[PDB]
Amino acid sequence: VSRSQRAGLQFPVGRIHRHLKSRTTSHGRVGATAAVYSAAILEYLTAEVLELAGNASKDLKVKRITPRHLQLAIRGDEELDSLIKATIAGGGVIPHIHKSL
Amino acid sequence: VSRSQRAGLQFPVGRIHRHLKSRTTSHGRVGATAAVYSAAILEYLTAEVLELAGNASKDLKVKRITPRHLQLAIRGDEELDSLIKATIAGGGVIPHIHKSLIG
Amino acid sequence: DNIQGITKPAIRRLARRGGVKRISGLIYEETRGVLKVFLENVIRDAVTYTEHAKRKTVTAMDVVYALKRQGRTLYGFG
Amino acid sequence: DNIQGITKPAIRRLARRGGVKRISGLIYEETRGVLKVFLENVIRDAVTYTEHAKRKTVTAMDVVYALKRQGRTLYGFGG
Amino acid sequence: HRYRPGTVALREIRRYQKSTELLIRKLPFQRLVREIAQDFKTDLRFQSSAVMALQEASEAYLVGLFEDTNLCAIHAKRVTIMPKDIQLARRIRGER
Amino acid sequence: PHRYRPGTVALREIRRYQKSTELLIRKLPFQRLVREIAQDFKTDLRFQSSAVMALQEASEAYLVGLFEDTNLCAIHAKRVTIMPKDIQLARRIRGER
Amino acid sequence: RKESYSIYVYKVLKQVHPDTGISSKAMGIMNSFVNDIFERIAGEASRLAHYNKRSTITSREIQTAVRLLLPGELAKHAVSEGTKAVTKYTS
Amino acid sequence: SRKESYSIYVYKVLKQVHPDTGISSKAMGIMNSFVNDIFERIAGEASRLAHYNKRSTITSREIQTAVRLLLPGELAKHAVSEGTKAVTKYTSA
DNA sequence: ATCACAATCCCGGTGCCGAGGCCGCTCAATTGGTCGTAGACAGCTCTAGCACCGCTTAAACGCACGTACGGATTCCGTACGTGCGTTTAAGCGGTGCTAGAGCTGTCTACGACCAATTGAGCGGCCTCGGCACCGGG
DNA sequence: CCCGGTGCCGAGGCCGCTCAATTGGTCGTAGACAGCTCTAGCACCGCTTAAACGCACGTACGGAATCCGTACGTGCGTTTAAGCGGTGCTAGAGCTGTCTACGACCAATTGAGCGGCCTCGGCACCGGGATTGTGAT
Repeated sequence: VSRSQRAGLQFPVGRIHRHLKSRTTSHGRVGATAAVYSAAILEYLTAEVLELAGNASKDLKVKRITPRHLQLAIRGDEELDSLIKATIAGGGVIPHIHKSL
Repeated sequence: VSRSQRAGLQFPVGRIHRHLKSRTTSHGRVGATAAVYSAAILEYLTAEVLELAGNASKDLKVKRITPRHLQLAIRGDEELDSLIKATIAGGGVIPHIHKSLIG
Repeated sequence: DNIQGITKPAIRRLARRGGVKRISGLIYEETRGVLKVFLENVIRDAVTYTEHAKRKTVTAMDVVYALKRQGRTLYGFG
Repeated sequence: DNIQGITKPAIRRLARRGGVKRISGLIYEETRGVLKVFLENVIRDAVTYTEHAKRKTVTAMDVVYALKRQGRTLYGFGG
Repeated sequence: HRYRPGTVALREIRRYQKSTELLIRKLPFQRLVREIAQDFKTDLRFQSSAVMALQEASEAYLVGLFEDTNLCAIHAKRVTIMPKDIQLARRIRGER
Repeated sequence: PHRYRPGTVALREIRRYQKSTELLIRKLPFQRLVREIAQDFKTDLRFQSSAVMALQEASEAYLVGLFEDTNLCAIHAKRVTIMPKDIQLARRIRGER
Repeated sequence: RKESYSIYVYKVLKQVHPDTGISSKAMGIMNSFVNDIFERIAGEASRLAHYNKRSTITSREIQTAVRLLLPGELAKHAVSEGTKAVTKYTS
Repeated sequence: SRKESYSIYVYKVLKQVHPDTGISSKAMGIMNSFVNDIFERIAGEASRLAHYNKRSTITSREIQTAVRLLLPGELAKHAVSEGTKAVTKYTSA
């Protein structure tokens, strides 16, 4: 059975292990549970972003998640806002008209 | 006969090479002419900051570079200020008072 | 000069997007200078990245690497 | 109390080093809040670095690494 | 029939804060990037995706800077932004 | 009673503290504050003295930079006295939450 | 051949939302997003290994890297999911 | 419990530029940390730059491009000049 | 303007820790020689970037007009600044004690590798269903 | 801004090929570990000057108010060049092959850089005239 299946994760445990070997150590070893933990973390973060974006898309009544929805969901949640400080192509801005105006 | 002497520097080519190989990725290789470049770069940067701090010290007529002189040399040049964005411990600040406060 | 290609309505449109109600007439030259400096930095970094790979075409990945170097990582273009 | 220990004259001296000539009466509590937030932010990483080494002593290097993580690299306590 | 200041400004603010389209004509910006890079290395080429990425980054940068400048100007009990506000935002951000 | 004019002694203090490089907080209260902060994260900790010394250096440099930004914000609004609102604007412009 | 995280995102999406698909541009956005998070975790784990002089990268390096990178409740819940995966995998 | 540091070479450079001006142990710690930080930055950039081009060897080209990527204008020009001089001297022997 | 007066700069002696020099020695830079593999040099093809033409037509542009808004002026009220008599909690200094960092000598569990299999993961393709611009109220 | 009409290109499922994920036997090796030593973190007292804290007090300062002059916003008519489309053409980004030229591994070895010990000289702490902005006249 696949290492992802044994770990109960949809992400590739073997490929993530290979990437960790080829990108993360000078000359040394990568533990087998290192790949499992990394894949679980990636799965969790992606699942959270996907759930928030899907909620936004459903609020906007559309069946496809688009960069506008991703931007809305990312800026909406405080933790995701602090974790992701990047620019999203075709994402727009969140409306905010100042009171003094 | 040492590698740094062959390159005509003061920083060690050998130790810098060994420290390079400890940072390259798996199956990584370090050319013997990468350590030469890195040693030359480090020597040049240290020489620049040292000249600046030495001049700042001779301004105050002392013989010992201290954290104060290093901060005064770092923040007194645009290049080093942009490159070095650290917190020199015990360096204080650069004395400057605005014109909207002076009577 | 092509820096004038950033027409007044373009700067006004960016300002409106940012939430600016009124705009002084001197704002436009300042914004043109700001944009020129930012472009110069990113383009220099991307050109160095391209020249490292012995190339004559500046792809999107070079731009993304240069943008990530400055702390302005951009998603969805490579 | 342990936060009033950063006294009003101490905040006044820190302000003076920054070039401040007049200080409002509410600056002190605001600066105390700022300092508490900053200290919590850096110590939350210093203690994590210490715990990862199965230690009980928070060596200077844990603090220096934690500071470098937040983009405020400090010179003079490591190297 | 006319309007007064603050009406069309807010209308445009709403109309442009909801869309995702680019706010610079593409050909003038492309000419600008080619002229700027005409000094680093002569006889240079580009890619469509490269220029599009540069435009997206520049637009995001300038919108953020205008948000900071608007905050700086509103601080001084004002509505009109001026070069002093931009300079304050860029000095506090460290961009100079 | 010489009774200096209000404002002419603050400039002398500004000069004195910008000329000096020592630390500007009593060591014992800052040590106690660091201990009280680090207590809740993990109990029964122990600190190398250089840990607290480096933490104090970092805190003082951070606060000095923040006050310079606040002074710029105050001078912007045609003022001389820094205020809480200027501290908040400084901490908002540079992104610090 | 160009490697991608296009699967394991369609699957996660079709599990969190059994009825919502995703476009092709958003797919690039999330490929870059997962790549960025992976890069950050890998770099922090390497730095921790260099700090504490352990040649190998274990699950503890990943745990501390997650604790340093992710903030607050995100860090707590991610750590919980990783520990659950490790405990299930070991058995 | 040996500990290695860049102190001897720092002192040699300082005596090269300022023969009759000394340095304090606090400044020696400062400059130890400065050399360590700059070397780490350059090495990390060189490693990533080798990785992007699908390489494994970290050659002087990678170090040159890393210096060009993390050093301001005139600093970059002078540093690259010094490094090139050193490399063409080394290859001679 | 001219000046008493608190405060600052400017030199001077002193003795006290710290910078800089000097040996001992252990660790690690360096010399030499396999072999092996990553990388430079030569070809090929076809992808995609540069260039020219013509329409058209949506955005920029220049002038006219008036009003809201930023800047100077005036007036007080009070909340920060100065100086002082007094107290409280930091700063050393010495003694006492020991938890926990730090090195070592074993060794025993995990991880890299190789031969072979095979099963998931990308490039094609073949469509139908979310969608974006209409056009109107 | 809020419901339809419509023709579409974009997303997704089916398909065959390929290349790397999964067993499985070595096997060298790194970190868990128990033990021991010894530094340095912590605690307790005692004096001793000094920074903090509270209070009296009068001046500069932030903030509201009034008032004109002007310079940004809004509208209109007329360019004007950006955006599409169509066709040509070729310059080099990307894949393949071949051959070699540097960088890794191993053994012996020798000098360079740490650790400790020691000494004088530079920095600090301060006393005494010199002079310098302040504030009331």
